[PDB]
Amino acid sequence: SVFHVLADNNPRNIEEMFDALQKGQIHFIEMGYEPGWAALRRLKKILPINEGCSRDNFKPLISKSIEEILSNTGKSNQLPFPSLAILPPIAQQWLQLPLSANDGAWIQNLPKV
Amino acid sequence: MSRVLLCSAGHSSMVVPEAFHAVPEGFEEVHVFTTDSEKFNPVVLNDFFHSLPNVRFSITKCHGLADILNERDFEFYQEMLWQWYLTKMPDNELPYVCLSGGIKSMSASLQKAATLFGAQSVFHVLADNNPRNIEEMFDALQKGQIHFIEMGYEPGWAALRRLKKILPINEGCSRDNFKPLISKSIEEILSNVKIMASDTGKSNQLPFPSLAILPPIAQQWLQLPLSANDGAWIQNLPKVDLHCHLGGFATSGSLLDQVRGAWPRSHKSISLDKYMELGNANGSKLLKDKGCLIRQVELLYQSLVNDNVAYAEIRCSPNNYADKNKNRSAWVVLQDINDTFTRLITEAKQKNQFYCHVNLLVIASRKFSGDLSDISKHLALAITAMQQGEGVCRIVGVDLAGFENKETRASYYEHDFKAVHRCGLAVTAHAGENDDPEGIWQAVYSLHARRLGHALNLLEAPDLMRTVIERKIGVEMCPYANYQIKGFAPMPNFSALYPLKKYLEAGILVSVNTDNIGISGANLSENLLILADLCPGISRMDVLTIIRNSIETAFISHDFRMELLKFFDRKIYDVCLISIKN
Amino acid sequence: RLITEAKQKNQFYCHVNLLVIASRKFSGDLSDISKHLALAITAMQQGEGVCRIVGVDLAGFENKETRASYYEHDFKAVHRCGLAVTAHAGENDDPEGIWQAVYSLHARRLGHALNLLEAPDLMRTVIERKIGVEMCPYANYQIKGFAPMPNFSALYPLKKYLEAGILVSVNTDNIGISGANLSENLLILADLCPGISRMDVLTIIRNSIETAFISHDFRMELLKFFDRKIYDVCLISIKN
Amino acid sequence: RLITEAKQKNQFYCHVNLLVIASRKFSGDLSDISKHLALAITAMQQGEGVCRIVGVDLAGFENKETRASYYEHDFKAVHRCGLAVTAHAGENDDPEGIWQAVYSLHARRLGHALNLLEAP
Ligand SMILES: Nc1ncnc2c1ncn2[C@@H]1O[C@H](COP(=O)(O)OP(=O)(O)OP(=O)(O)O)[C@@H](O)[C@H]1O
Ligand SMILES: [Mg+2]
Ligand SMILES: [Mg+2]
Repeated sequence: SVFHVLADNNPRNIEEMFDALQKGQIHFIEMGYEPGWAALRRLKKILPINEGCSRDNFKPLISKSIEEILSNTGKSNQLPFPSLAILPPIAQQWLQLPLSANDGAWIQNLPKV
Repeated sequence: MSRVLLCSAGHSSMVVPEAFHAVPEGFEEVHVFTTDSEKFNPVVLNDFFHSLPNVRFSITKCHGLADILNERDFEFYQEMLWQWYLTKMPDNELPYVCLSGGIKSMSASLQKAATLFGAQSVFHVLADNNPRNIEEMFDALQKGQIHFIEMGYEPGWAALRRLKKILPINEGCSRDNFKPLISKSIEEILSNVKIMASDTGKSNQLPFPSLAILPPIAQQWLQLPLSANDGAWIQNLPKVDLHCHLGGFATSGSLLDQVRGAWPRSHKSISLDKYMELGNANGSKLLKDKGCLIRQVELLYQSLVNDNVAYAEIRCSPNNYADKNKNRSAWVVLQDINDTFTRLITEAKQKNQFYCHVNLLVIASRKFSGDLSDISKHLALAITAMQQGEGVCRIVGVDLAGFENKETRASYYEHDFKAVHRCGLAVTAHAGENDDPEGIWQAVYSLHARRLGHALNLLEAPDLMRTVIERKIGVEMCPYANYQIKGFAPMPNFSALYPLKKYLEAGILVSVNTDNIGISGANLSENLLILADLCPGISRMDVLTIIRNSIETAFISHDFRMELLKFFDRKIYDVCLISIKN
Repeated sequence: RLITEAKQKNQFYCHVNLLVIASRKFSGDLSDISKHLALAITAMQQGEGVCRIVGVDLAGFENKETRASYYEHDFKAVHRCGLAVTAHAGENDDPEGIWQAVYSLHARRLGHALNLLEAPDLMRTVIERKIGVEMCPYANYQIKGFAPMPNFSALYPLKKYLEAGILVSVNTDNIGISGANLSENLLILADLCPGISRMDVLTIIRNSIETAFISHDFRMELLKFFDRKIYDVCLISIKN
Repeated sequence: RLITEAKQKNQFYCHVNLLVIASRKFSGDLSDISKHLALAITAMQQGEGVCRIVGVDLAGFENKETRASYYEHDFKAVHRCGLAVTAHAGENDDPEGIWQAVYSLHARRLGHALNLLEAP
């Protein structure tokens, strides 16, 4: 859940915002539950803690995927398996990317005929 | 190209010119969303944009909300901002947007809108001195103090962006009688994703005609059996008519009267001779002249466009319309038909309006009495006609219609049909009235009929059913035609059950066709309607699968089939979204 | 027995069916072809079972002595009974033979058919009738040669086959001899056909489902299961 | 137009009719034979006019690999419709292909056939 906290007087001291919440001045604003993408976290396995690092080893892993989202008819409505429409857009454009050798894991997990 | 710009500004308004000058290439349309607070100063932006009249500009005001203070204020602001974003979006382009203006809540809501509906490039603007006048910001950008930050690139949900068709009929979202339909959109997407990810039995699949993003209430409505009151929805639904005869349109009425100048729900069985005589006022005796034929073509195309039919295949007899006395050969008649259809299609398409692509099928008329060379002449004419190449409207198939009795089965001219099969031309058979399973069998396997006509009695031949289902050859099942001629349940004296339901369960690619609109008096919409009482327990999902079978069975190239599938998917999604709310 | 014992424990089981190969001039007299067809139809006539006999196969050496336009009369009965035929009309076979296989044998599939790009009419009818074209990437690459093969100029035509609209399916032929199962067979497409997309691979799987000889209900269940599994795998794929 | 112009002035005019050559095209996407036959049939079916299409001709690549004993089944429509058939064969072919052309395609003319003297 992602949300926002708004205060009419913007309290500074803790007792002030405490008194504000006693009456109810602080309101709560959220735009709804965000499923995100069901599976993206193996970035933290493949990328270690990297406590010692700087701007030199900047990882643009997803940005080129984001760049190729729309920069690149058959590929548009060749969509099989109608439930792929429910699939979130980032992985859809990921599918729109060209095949690569490093997709062996997905190929093996892929149900085939 | 319309590089539309959307922004929101709070106490500071000069950021929008900064956004415009952030890209030196220059935008074309800029719109700003702002509340009705008195702290705004629109005059500076108004006079700045008046200095470049070539760039469109507009201001929209969110009435009634001076500032966001409680939950209702924020939800109303979010709904209004979403409505404005989705109403000012380019028709066929993702717009730009800058988030710098406005307070944090507007910024977050705008970014949420950009994520949901897509944007070419979301970006920011950074001012070192935070100017208040055009001159100071101009000096800053000349020096280099201007700073633009870009972080995102969002495609958005195409299904969400295809929702702007429901915007009207709301008067402008007045707080007294406002329903936040964009919140309905967000609950639809959230519910769909959550249901898909929280189950497997539901998450199997279901809709093969492709959609799967409708609200769950819409899917439940679709799964329910169709009633007789879905006429408006189904008329709004685009259809396909793969079997329609040109010569049986203006068989009676004012249409016949006006083409000469230049029922329809029966409950008694009618013989084929009476059905043919019903259209005796038109065709061979009338359409010999050019004017009547042209009027017939234009009237038929107008009716097809009126019925929202997006594609159709027309069977016409060029030899029956020829007139050697007036130097009107059959080839000339066919050329005239093709030319007028092409002209109508181009006229409809050039105005960017819905149009009905139409292809002709040359019917190899059955005579079996005299001048048996007429079949070979028809085949040669069809081959030469398809060899034209150019033209949006063309020849794609040959119809083996006529008296489908044993005297004219498919074991007669297969060696002749070798010629038509060689040139890559489709063949449509007709073996549906008073025929044996053997006849259907070698019509499928010797004539190589890529599509089959009628064949209502496949139920009693399981081997024939396996052959037709396995080979994926279609069936031209005509509801009203057999209703008038044969008749089925629940009409009196007609206790027979229509095999359309069982055909759908088996998996036969059944396509519902109108046959002759003029003679039957009922169009394709009524043809689909009659299934409500003809086949009890029929649901709208089966109607959508019928449309999918029709589009999947037609003799079209792969690319054209792809385009038609795209258009049909988009239109079906839009019409379902429109109809579910009302 | 294997399928039933795998399904009883509720695990992942590979439903499998058999194809009866009817070779040409492989053992001597050609009456062996009639014997093979009779055996295949009698076997399919079992009625009840799980792993059934979908149809027959037609395989030969190269051409001429193994042409596909010799045994139509023999094939009449077996093809009438309700089986299916997958003629090996390809691998340096002239387009006329492929035409005979499609239009006289009523073959629902064509083996390899690599050189189909030089017969525009044969192409047109193949796409117009959605005749499956089984292709083995590794096997054809090894026995014919395609770019980036050293000292080779020709390139694999799979990308153009998919763009045209042929119901192409990717297979393995002989796993042991070629030394590659389906996974690496599909993987090699990246360096065999450049520019191939992932949605194209999914459409290849869809076409493989489409051209298989199965009943309508079994096809529907297979499609539902495949779609759900495909959604799960692409959900957990962008993880890496 | 040329014939009518010559005839209007009452000069000497050469009546001209066209023969639709059905090129052999040894493989040549052999559907062109059916295309030519259909074109000739419909051209004759056009009917009205002074100059007219009278028949078809098959020739080209006269070697035995393209003899006249192949397309004897395609020539049923052209021959029932009303056209006339010509078969060029005999310059260096066997004395049996001529018999096939005469008694199968019903050819009313024999192109060349310079070796007829050796088959009484
Ligand atoms: N193959 C086609 N068949 C029919 N119409 C087509 C086809 N291709 C494009 N069109 C037309 O392209 C136009 C695109 O319209 P658009 O995407 O802007 O939706 P709209 O104008 O809001 O509503 P509508 O689709 O009814 O026009 C459609 O009107 C459609 O009639
Ligand atoms: Mg009809
Ligand atoms: Mg093999």
